[PDB]
Amino acid sequence: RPDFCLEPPYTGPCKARIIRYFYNAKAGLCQTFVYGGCRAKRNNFKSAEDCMRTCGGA
Amino acid sequence: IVGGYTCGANTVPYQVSLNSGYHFCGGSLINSQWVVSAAHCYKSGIQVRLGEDNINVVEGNEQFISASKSIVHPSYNSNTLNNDIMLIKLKSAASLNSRVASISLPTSCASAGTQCLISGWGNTKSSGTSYPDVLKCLKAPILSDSSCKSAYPGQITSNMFCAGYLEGGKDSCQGDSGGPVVCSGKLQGIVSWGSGCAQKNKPGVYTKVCNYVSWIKQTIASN
Ligand SMILES: [Ca+2]
Repeated sequence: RPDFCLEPPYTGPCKARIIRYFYNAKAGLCQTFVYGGCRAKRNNFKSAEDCMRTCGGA
Repeated sequence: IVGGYTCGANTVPYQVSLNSGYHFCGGSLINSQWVVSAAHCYKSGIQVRLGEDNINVVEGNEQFISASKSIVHPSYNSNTLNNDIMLIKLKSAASLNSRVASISLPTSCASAGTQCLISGWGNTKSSGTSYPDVLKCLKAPILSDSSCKSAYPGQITSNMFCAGYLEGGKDSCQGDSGGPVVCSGKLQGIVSWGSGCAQKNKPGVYTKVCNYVSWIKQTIASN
């Protein structure tokens, strides 16, 4: 339910290709995206379970 | 790598792929048991893949070796990105041949204008997504500190350098981090960060390896 759960995923300026999860409010579920490795925002989780626990229902 | 070309099988023998169930970063082999990469590529459970060309198909020259230790620079700053360098020790020594070889560390820093070779399995599109099967290469010049600082005001430290083209179209991108920037047969940089990829007036930023040579040598010897 937090506001950060509604923010779009942020890849950031670093150039890694790390697969992370973000809550997609439009679809009502946690989806994957590419994280660059630095300066993560809060809607960025290492697993679907962590993502659902923190943002589920937002 | 955006705007590059296909390197050719095993033509960059020091290039490695860091795998955590999939390719997430590159690295450079500096001796039979050590790899240098970016600090932001630190992850647990890293498997280092050497001798790769097509990263999605076993071709016969690969060596898959797990990391036994990952040492991030003690001064790495995850906010400013200063000191973005990491050393990875392989659990067992790799077998060095023509397809798997180490790259030498530099004895001096490279100057603006020097042409270097950047490689990796990162995204090949500046807008959109396209991850290649085979290793991509790019020749790009090192840029002056002045121009680098004008492109990224207040973000460039003495441990970074810019390389690329101001007109855009050619750059390193997501999936290339940790990979090499080799100039005149020496490892001068590590793919680090930038504002997007291949954008006009925003060249890629790389870790300046020449500033860490003594640290690298001593750390490898004491671990
Ligand atoms: Ca392969």
